[PDB]
Amino acid sequence: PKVPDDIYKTHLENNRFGGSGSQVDSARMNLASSFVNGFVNAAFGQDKLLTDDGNKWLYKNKDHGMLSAAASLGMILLWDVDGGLTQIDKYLYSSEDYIKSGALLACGIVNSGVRNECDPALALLSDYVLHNSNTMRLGSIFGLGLAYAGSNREDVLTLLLPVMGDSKSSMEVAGVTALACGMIAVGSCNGDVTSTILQTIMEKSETELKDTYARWLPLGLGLNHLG
Amino acid sequence: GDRLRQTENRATRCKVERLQLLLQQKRLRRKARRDA
Repeated sequence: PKVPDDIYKTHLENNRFGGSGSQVDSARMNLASSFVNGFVNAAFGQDKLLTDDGNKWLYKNKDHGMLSAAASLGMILLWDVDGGLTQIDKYLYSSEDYIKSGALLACGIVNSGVRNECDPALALLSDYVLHNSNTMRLGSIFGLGLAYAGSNREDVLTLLLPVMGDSKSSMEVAGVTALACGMIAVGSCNGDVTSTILQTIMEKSETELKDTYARWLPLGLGLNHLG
Repeated sequence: GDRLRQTENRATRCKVERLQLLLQQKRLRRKARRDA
């Protein structure tokens, strides 16, 4: 395994400010480190940061950084559905909604790109699709979308579609559900998906559409109709 | 709140255990087929 420091190679650079240097956002830099570790160790299954003691590294981050860092574990365990759960279970039951959402997304990522008859992604992420916590909704929706991208699974699509129209769904959750549906139905021209997205777009007001998160609905339609 | 979270945790535990069992069965079946 390669830790982020190996990639960074700070000692080579001229350490002009090795002492009281610029005070950068430590939480943001920890998030960057988590992303870098995930990318560098992707698909290998071993990692020198989360595997040895993952709770310390996770709690080193702040707020959503915990969600991203937790998902990094699934990124690392990519294509290892069998081994993904036995490692992500520890974080699947956590006192932090961010960590639990990250574990959901990690399971989705782990299942992404491979297909089993056990449908682990559905089995695990169908529970939190409509949960009252928007963060967990986001994690589960994105995990399911990544796990079943390009599959055109009617069961998953019918599970996901009501989320867009559900009342207690922020614009973020609506856009993420549109993205997930587009990924699941890419190159399918699904009547259900297109009708749902069009209805959702029409239902909202000008002030709500001024939000940037709303840009993910036209993206969902385009992904559905790609090519 | 807390009760709902505990119930969700129990449900996820049960689902994970069932999943690991099914995956172990699938792995051993694949190994048996490959040996055959």
